[PDB]
Amino acid sequence: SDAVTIRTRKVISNPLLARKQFVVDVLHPNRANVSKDELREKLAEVYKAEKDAVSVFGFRTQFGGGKSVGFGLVYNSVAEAKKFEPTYRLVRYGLAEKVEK
Amino acid sequence: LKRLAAPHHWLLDKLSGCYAPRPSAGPHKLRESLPLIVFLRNRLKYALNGREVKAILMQRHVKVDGKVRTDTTYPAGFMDVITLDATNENFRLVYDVKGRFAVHRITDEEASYKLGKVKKVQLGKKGVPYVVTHDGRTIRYPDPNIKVNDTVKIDLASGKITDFIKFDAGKLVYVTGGRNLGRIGTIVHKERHDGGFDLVHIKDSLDNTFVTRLNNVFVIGEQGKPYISLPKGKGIK
Amino acid sequence: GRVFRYFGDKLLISEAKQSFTRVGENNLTCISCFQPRLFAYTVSKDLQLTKYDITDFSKRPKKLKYAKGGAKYIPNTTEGHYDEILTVAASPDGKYVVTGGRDRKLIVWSTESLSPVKVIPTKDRRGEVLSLAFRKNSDQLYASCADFKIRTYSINQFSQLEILYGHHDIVEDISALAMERCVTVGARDRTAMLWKIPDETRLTFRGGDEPQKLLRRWMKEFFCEGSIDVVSMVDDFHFITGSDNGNICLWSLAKKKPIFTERIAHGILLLQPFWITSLYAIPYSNVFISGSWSGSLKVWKISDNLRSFELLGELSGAKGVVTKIQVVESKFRILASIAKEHRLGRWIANVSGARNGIYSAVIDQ
RNA sequence: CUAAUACAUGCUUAAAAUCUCGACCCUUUGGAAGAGAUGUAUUUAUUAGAUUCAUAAUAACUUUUCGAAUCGCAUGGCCUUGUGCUGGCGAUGGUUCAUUCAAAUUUCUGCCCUAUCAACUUUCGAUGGUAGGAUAGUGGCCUACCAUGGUUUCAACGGGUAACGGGGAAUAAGGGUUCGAUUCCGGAGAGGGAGCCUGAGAAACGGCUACCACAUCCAAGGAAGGGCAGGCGCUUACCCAAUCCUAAUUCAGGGAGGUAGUGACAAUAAAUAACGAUACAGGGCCCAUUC
RNA sequence: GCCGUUGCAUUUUAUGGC
Repeated sequence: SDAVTIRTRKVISNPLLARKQFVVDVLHPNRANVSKDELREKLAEVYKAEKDAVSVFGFRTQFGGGKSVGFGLVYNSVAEAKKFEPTYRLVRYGLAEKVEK
Repeated sequence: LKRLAAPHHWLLDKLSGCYAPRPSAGPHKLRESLPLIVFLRNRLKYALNGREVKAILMQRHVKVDGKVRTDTTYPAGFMDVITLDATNENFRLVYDVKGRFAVHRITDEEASYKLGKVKKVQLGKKGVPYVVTHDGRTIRYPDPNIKVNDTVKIDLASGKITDFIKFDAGKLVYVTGGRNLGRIGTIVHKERHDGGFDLVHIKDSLDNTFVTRLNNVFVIGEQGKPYISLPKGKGIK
Repeated sequence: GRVFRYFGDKLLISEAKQSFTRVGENNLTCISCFQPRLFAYTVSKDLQLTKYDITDFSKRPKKLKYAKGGAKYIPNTTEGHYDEILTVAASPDGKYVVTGGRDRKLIVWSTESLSPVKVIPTKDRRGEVLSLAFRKNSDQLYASCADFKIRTYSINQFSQLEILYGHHDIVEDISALAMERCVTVGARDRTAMLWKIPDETRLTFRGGDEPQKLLRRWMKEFFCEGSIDVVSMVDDFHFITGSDNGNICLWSLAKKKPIFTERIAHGILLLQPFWITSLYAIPYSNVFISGSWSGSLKVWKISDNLRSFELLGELSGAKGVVTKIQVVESKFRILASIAKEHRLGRWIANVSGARNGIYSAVIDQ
């Protein structure tokens, strides 16, 4: 809640996986190690699809604090998140059941 | 295949794993071909994992020379047309000036043929002759002028011959192996060498000469005026 | 982008419309004019911002709205200036315009109702604002600061982006274009630096050419570089600086040395050369305007090969200390903020025609 | 008792069918008596090859082999409607070839020193040829005959290098150290023996039978494993998320692979306090142990 | 918007002092 200002670069159209890959930059002065949940919320409002059409991971922060860089994903539809994503990230995001064995 | 045992023309670095994708059995050799998994995520980079390859393979995006080949490690070799129907892309597999496979986005009807040097000519069953190209393809009923060391423009909608170019001095060559891989210059002259190892001398448009074996000399047209759109660098090196 | 607008020859200079407005303020420090109807914004050392409409080129700038603070706003979270305001800059959407000065704060203003919509503490006792510059068609504020810093903000969200360090004296001048880079000077270190914001790198160009070697030039056929007063960015590949001795230095991004330096421009009057107190270029063009307290704005035309520049002329309608130059177009309207003293509170000597106000000059074609 | 993914049986379709040619007729977008012919595996023989390979016929051969009674998306085409022809999309086997993956024989190049090593080999194959056996395969590889041969002084052979072998990896004189127990492979052995198998690829011991040393159980009939690792003497767990391999293969697996335990011979940074204020009080400190 | 001065006569236009 300090004007999060999520910046995106390296946007390449990838229609053969029906997606757009881009590096998420998280500036956070006076705020430390925000989330994985709020990030998927706040970058889906510049692409305007849905929260579960947004995958994100990575995020080793800057030393000292005030900057965080990860790796972000956006798809064209909800069913594409069920096909093109890894099986544990959907459990992590909440979109699936992890059949433990 | 293991790592540091993969060939140099795949451009894979020493880290990221222990094994390499071994090229499967197929129409091309293991040493001068590049597998499909190496093609899309390591050259075109549009996938990231090995699991992401098989998802693209089972969506029928891709086809090699008009045929899908949805194996992971299929050995796509030289003059092969990899076709991405989604996003409308066509590709031709050609070497660099350093020996490595290059990405050359080609047009819609240049992707409707290839060039095949015939390896051998024998008289088949029931009286019909046949040619055998370098890319594992056979063509029966040939034009009787066509013999060994001749390239063939191939129809690619059927298995029929559309054009043939005879191995002559002053016809646009391309090196397909050895230390001089990727050079042009149409012929200087020939050496006989009774006993094999036949040396064909080539001098480029930048007037310099080199020596290769008859194994490696692959003509693609007449002087100047190629029969395929060449990449930048122009094989002059 | 590169230089493509070639209209230095088309400028009818000798019959340019010259006019002057007297205003109710002492020592106006800056002027910033918006182009999407055209607006104007003036701040003075009398603690006042004043808004003008300049959409009518034949008229002098008429008064719309004005706001003056006071000694009420002594603490720093108060919504008002309580000291001299050194710079002002309008946002490219026409919605906000921000002021700041010796009160070491940054107050963002609304252009509509002229209200303090934001106050930002710089949080340093040496974080004095000196020059605010916006990226063209963006809202990323570049803030020159007296604690040798460059502070980058965003306007629409009112956050802080990052800070550049590195200089050795007070950063007076910074200029920018639509790409994400800016030119800065430190104004006594006698260098200038190019700043790539995402690369987080700098390229350091060095002045300080000794006049002693010029005395060698005096054997072949002056004055000291001591303070690089101003910097301006013509294109993304070249820029210019203005000094304390009449030399105006053209700089290339491929040249560590000055690719050109113009010798004494506004002249002298042992002897004292005038200071290059103002320098503003028309964007992506070959024309730029330099100003002094000598009384005539000297305008120059860059050559096509980016190797030298040549005199367009002089406009004598503005007597007094020129602090800041604005140029708008449709025709061209030139505005200049003439104060009685220098921007920095500095001392000025024996100025003929002590007056305060705005210079206007219309050039056709 | 009883099924098929078990055993033994038969058309290759409207009388077979399809191809060519034809005394003649007619000019054609054509039609005819009659005249020839057609799938295929194994062994031998003959001949054509003009311009013994392929290709073919020939004369015999073998337990005389095959010749679509198939599968799914759809419950498919067509008429006055016949035991009809089969099958719109593409799927498996079978005939045969090449290719790929390999595997096996083969050419050349390539390490120290040594004549205080000058001749080596033959003989029951060393050298050659004949013929035969053998193998996936030409071949003294093996066997009978005949001949007496083959290598070598800018050097055959004999012999030492305790380094099981090299390509390779670090310090970077390339001379050298380390590893060659090597990142890739090759030789040895799975208690010791002979015989035998599967697979395209094993000489499988991390396949089988039998022999020999050899010990465990016994209800006393008989049944069974191969003397092994590991540790001390100087406490070892989790997971296939990545790479690649396999899959009854978009599922999952991997004693492949990855992730925690262990610490003065060494060694690494720095904390244990910083800054102010006042009243009392001075015979305080250094040098010559000295005077 | 402090003062002076000029043309429109002051709104308008130009100039000098604090």
